Amino acid sequence: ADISRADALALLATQELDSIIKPETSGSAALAAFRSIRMSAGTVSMPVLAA
Amino acid sequence: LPTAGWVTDDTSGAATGTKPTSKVSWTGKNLVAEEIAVIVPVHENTIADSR
Repeated sequence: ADISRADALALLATQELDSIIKPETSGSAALAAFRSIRMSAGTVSMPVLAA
Repeated sequence: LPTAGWVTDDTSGAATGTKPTSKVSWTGKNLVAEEIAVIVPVHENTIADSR
């Protein structure tokens, strides 16, 4: 007779990884590529040459 | 629980001189937390007026 690992299973320590496994993150390609303006009004009016 | 046996010290080769072997074992159970809750409504005036 001896203490098997099954007999001592309730005594065994646990460890948990300190950090989450996740993919890398990235921002919009649009805000990276294009010029942007601060809008103060909820609409900006833009004049375009037509003819 | 373990089990011990009496042992002699007279001469080797006697079976009574050999120390026995035994095991201890354990099991696991769980304490699981559960929630008791209650909400008590009252009028603001009620709190304000009560001494």
